[PDB]
This record gives sequence, structure tokens and C-alpha cells, in this order.
Amino acid sequence: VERTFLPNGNYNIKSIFSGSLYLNPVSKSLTFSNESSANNQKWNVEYMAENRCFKISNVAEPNKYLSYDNFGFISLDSLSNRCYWFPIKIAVNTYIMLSLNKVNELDYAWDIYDTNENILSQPLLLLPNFDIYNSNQMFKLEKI
Amino acid sequence: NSLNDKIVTISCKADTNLFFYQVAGNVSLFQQTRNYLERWRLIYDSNKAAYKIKSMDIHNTNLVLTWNAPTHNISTQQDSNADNQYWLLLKDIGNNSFIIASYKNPNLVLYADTVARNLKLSTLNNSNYIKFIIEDYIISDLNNFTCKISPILDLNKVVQQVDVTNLNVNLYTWDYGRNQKWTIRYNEEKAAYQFFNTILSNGVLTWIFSNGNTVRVSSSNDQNNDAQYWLINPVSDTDETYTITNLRDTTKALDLYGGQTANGTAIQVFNYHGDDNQKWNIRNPP
Amino acid sequence: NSLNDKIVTISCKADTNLFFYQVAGNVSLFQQTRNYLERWRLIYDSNKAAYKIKSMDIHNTNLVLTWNAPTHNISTQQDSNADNQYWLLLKDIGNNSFIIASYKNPNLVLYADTVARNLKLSTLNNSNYIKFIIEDYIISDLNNFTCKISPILDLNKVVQQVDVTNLNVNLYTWDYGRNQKWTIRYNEEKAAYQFFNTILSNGVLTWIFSNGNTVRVSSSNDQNNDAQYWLINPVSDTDETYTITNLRDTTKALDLYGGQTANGTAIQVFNYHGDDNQKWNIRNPP
Ligand SMILES: OC[C@H]1O[C@@H](O[C@H]2[C@H](O)[C@@H](O)[C@H](O)O[C@@H]2CO)[C@H](O)[C@@H](O)[C@H]1O
Ligand SMILES: OC[C@H]1O[C@@H](O[C@H]2[C@H](O)[C@@H](O)[C@H](O)O[C@@H]2CO)[C@H](O)[C@@H](O)[C@H]1O
Repeated sequence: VERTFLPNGNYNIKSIFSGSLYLNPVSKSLTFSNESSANNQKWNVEYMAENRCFKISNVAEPNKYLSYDNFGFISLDSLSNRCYWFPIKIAVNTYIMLSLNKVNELDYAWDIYDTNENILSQPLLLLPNFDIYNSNQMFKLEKI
Repeated sequence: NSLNDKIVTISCKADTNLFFYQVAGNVSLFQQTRNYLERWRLIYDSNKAAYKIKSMDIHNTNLVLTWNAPTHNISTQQDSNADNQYWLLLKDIGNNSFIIASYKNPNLVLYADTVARNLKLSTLNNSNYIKFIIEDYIISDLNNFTCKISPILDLNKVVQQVDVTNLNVNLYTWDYGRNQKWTIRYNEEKAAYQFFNTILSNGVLTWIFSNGNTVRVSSSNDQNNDAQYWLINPVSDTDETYTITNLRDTTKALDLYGGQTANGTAIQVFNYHGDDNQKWNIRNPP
Repeated sequence: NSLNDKIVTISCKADTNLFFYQVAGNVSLFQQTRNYLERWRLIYDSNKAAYKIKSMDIHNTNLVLTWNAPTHNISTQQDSNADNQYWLLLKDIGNNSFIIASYKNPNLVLYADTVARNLKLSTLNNSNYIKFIIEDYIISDLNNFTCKISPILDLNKVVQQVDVTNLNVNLYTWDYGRNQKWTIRYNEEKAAYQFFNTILSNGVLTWIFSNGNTVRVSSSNDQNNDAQYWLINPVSDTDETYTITNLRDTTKALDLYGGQTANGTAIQVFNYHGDDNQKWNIRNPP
């Protein structure tokens, strides 16, 4: 039963810089790659009522969740408090993804670096967030 | 420990005409003013390996550049030695510019909004908006500065080239002529200055050492002549008074002959003694 | 831009015995080798304000430090002038160390994983694991190096202090004596070297000019004597051959008196001519 603005289930994750690149793991990093039509570009989003946040696992690796390491990278890891994400919906299915926890006593969010709007081969990072206007922190969640 | 206690100006690599400007707790970006409003003392803490950036404001003397966490805003606040008042000065070698990172959170660095004319914190990128030119305040004020130069024994008279073809240098009453104005330019390699007379394109003030103590204007197309370069040293507790010594022999100071004040009095070099006839006011032409 | 084309070693501020080391495309952190495996040429691209970091590997001459984006892995790959092969060299002033940031993503900087003995990436922080010492390879190799010094006219002989009380310096046959070994120390302030004789605690090689061309060992507690400092410059296309010139007058090179070779031949300073009796092999005592 729905408890929030974003229903449970399987999503593709994209950056606003590109309609054709999809979030998937590559080695231990996360990056946006060409459509593979495979499970590793499918993400299971599940709401947690107790913390009013979301945990997001990879469909190909169902016991691995989006998390973050001690080096600023988004990672895929076993369940922990670093796997809790607090989205801010800013358009139809565009979200800023904050870590539930304050990091270095700031809001931190998913962040993808672009060079003239190109994000190829960039790893997804966790960087400070200050407002809802940072393009490098905007991500589409498409039910699919 | 080489920038410690140095007084500097800080301007933007993105717009070199904009300087960090402080008044009443607010930091903005503003055109060059050549005064304390744009001056900052760098204060090194060896344990943190980071710097406080303290305003040389004359009314509030304890103000330092401060990150207003958790926002991205910057201001100046009373120095409490807090982590959000410390900054890492990272020199981008080959670019002669600095990235200035928060010591509290080095993910974040100063970013110049040249359109709002203020500063904020930002994550890094490859633009010039996060790069800053940090310069000794004397160099910053004097470099490319068009001035008149007066002995402090008579502030109504100035050092001049006689005219476009008479390259001699003497003392004369100020009459607003271009032969009475000099553009100071700093040479980074030589770490010294030249004085270009504005009546000529390439004529600089020069110690003619093959003729005793004489100084004259000569062409700056004499490439490696140290006699054409000068050190400009501020006199303590004044805003515009300097001694001026020659790069070829730094014991040699720009000197008003005998300390006479008459029109036509010779300007020369002479052994430095720091008397009043070897002190000069470098000023905006009115 | 003072670093362009310079050949350097890079070591870790977190572990100063560990250096960047390259073989067959793999980069790791390894003890000092004093050879081309730990040498890198910095190649400045002025438009990017960034550097390629190229291995001096004599076998594969085209390999540069490369971030294997998007992974955490650093390796050396064929130079294709790509963004993941460019690096911002940010000097942390006061700290005398460098942060090495990726040009492809300047939020990410090299991180020394000293336990795995390799390199990865991190966002900026205040830890010593992202700080590096980048040094001209000659200085890196010679600083704190204990050596024997042989003329190239006879490698079996060496420059020695005569004995612990006789502070004179001459040529003699190698016998592993402490009076025959020298510990080189680089003084970054003076940009020159000192040679410490290991039979003394504070005795250095000095040109006592008050006795003409006489070089001897004397106390290093004589502070301001440039005669106690030397420039060591590599002879072209060699592995361990140098010339040694005095700081006070730089055309005063270390000279094997007359080019003689017998035991007891004097060691002196003599005007430079670059001939065989002013060249020296500086070696590990075997
Ligand atoms: O080369 C001139 C020299 O003059 C000195 O002042 C002299 C002055 O020439 C003389 O007329 C006066 O009676 O005694 C003075 C000596 O103290 C300046 O001191 C010197 O700076 C030069 O200007
Ligand atoms: O005294 C040092 C000086 O000696 C030269 O060798 C000379 C030698 O002194 C002289 O007796 C002889 O007649 O000719 C030699 C040169 O061919 C060195 O060549 C010179 O470098 C100095 O070291």
C-alpha cells in the first residue's frame, strides 16, 4: 500500500543530462551507461515507514543496496544506515537524492559531474547539497 | 609559513578587475580601490596547516572570512578560531592562481559569482570561477599604476623627464603634463619594477651607472639591464611614501640632490641613508 | 609552468619512504629505487592548466598516469591525450606538499593506499593520504644519500678526509673507512648541497677561500658560508656522473689537482672547464 509520493517497485535511474544513459554498477563504482536491457540497470525502490526514507537495491544483485563509502563514492553494499535515501521531488519524476544522515553536518546528495553536459565514464559521487537547483544532483526515476 | 602574516589582495581569475571587498561583515566583489577595504592578512596555523583570512578593516579589527555552514554563504565574523574560519590555500602551479578550500569541509571551495558580485562555496570544477589571484598588496596597488612621484620635502613638485627628446630627469612644479607621469609595471621574473614615463612608449627610469650617479630615461629595449629596475619599499606608517632602490646595486637609492627643492634640481641615485631626500610619495594624478 | 618537462619522483606525505612506481602498466607504491622506474616527466598543457604524468620507463616510453574512470583504479596507459590522463597539481602552501586532482573530475584526487601499496581516488579532505611530495629526481636521489665519491680518472680511488683530527681532504684508495664516505644533504632554503663526512658529527666539505683553492672539512656551525654549499649537476647521458661546483663562485668546480691519481693527491676548487678531472661518480658504498 502506498505511503508516499513514490511507489515501491522497479525503476531505471537516469541523469537529466541524458535520456539514453542508465545507472549501473561497473566494478565497485556506479555510472551511467548505454541501455543494456538487463537487470543490472534495474533498481528496486522500497519505502521504509520507520524512517520515512527509501532503500534501493539492484535487481541483478538483490541483496546489494545503493550506499556510500569513505571516499565520496556512491557504492553497492549490504544493508546499513548509509543505504537510506531521502528524495526531494522537483518535477514529474525528477528527484534530488539526499542521504538520510547528515554528512559532515550538511545535507549530502548523489552528484554526477558533467563536462559540457557529458557524463560518460563519470562515477556517481556523494557531495554537499544546498538547494534544489544543482543540475548535477538531479535524477530521473522511471518506473520500468 | 611563507604566506604567514602577509597582507594581500585577492582578485578573481575569472574577472581580474574584481577584488574581495569587506565592509561591516559583508564580503563582495568590487573594482580595485587600493585601500584597506580590499586588504587581507593571511594567518597560518601550523597544526591545521590552514590559514585565517583576516580583514584589514580599520574599524572592526577582528573580522575573518567565515563560511556560514550549513548554507553556501560567506561572510566576515569575529575571529573565534573556528574551523569554518580556516582555509587551505592550494596553488595551481603553472596557472599562478589559488583554489581556496574550506578547512572545515575541503569538498567545498570559494566560488566567485561575477554577476551577483559575491562569493559562495561550491564543489570543484575546471572553471576560473574557483581560481583566485593572491598578491602582495603593494605589488597589487602599484602594478600598472599611473602616478606622479614627489619628494616629501615638497609635495607640490614632481619628478619629470624634461621632454620627449631631452631624456634628463629633474624636479619641477606639477603641471599635469605627460612627462610628469609614470606608469609602474612589476616584473615577476626580476621581482622588481620599472617606471615608464608616459610621454614615451618604451622609456624607463634608469641609473646611468657608466656616468656616476646620473639617472635618465632610456629605452626599455635594453633587455638585461638591471639598472632599469627598482625595488619600491614602503615607509612605515604612511600610505604613499616609499624609498626606491636600484636592482643593480640595492645600496643605491633614488635621491633628490642636496635635498634642494628648486625647479630643475637633479634627481640621481646615491648611497642609501634613508633621509627625507630619499623618500618619495607615489600618488594618483589629480 | 616551472614544472613543465621536469623529471620528478613522487612520494607519499603519509609514508615518505613510498614512491610512485611503474612497471608494465601497473602503478604501485614502492620503496626508493633511485632509478627510472620511479621517475616521471611532468608535461604541462597550458590551455587545460593541467599535467600529463609520464613514466621514464626506458622500455615503454609512451605511458602516462591514467584514471580508469569510472572505477577506483589508477594505472599507466598509452598516452592518447585524454581527460583521464590529465592532472591538476595543487601545491598546499605552508605544507610543502601537493594534492593531485583529476582533470576529468576535479572533485577527485589521488589517495595513497599505503597498506595495499597502490593508488585510488577520494574527494578532498584533510588527511595526509592525499598529499604528495613532488621532487626533482636528482635531489630526491641525492638527499640523505650516503655515498663514496670517485674521480672518473680512477674509480678505485675516492675523495676522503685524511682522519678524524686532520680535517684536510685528499684522494686515496677505497677501504670502506668512514672518512671515505659522505652523506649528502640538500638545503632547500639555499637550493644547494652539503657533503657531510661520516667520521665527524657536524663536519662538512668547505672551500676555505682564505687559503686560495684549499678545500677541507670544517664545522657546519659556521652558519653563513656559501663556501660550505655546492651545486651537483649531472653529466649528460650518464647514470651516476656529475660535476660539483661551489656556491660562492659557481665557476669554481671541484677538481682533482693536476689530474694526478696516486694516493694523497690534493682535492681543490679550480675554475670550471668540464674536463675529466672535474667530473665525479657519486656511488653507493658497495
Ligand atoms: O649628491 C648630493 C648629496 O647631497 C647631500 O646633501 C649635502 C649637500 O650636498 C650639501 O649642500 C649640504 O651642505 O650637506 C649635505 C650633506 O649632509 C645629501 O645628503 C645626499 O643624499 C646627496 O643628495
Ligand atoms: O693545478 C691544477 C690544474 O692542473 C692541471 O694539470 C696541468 C698540470 O698542472 C701542469 O703541471 C701540466 O704541465 O699540465 C697539466 C694540464 O695538461 C689541470 O689540467 C687543471 O685542470 C688543473 O687541475
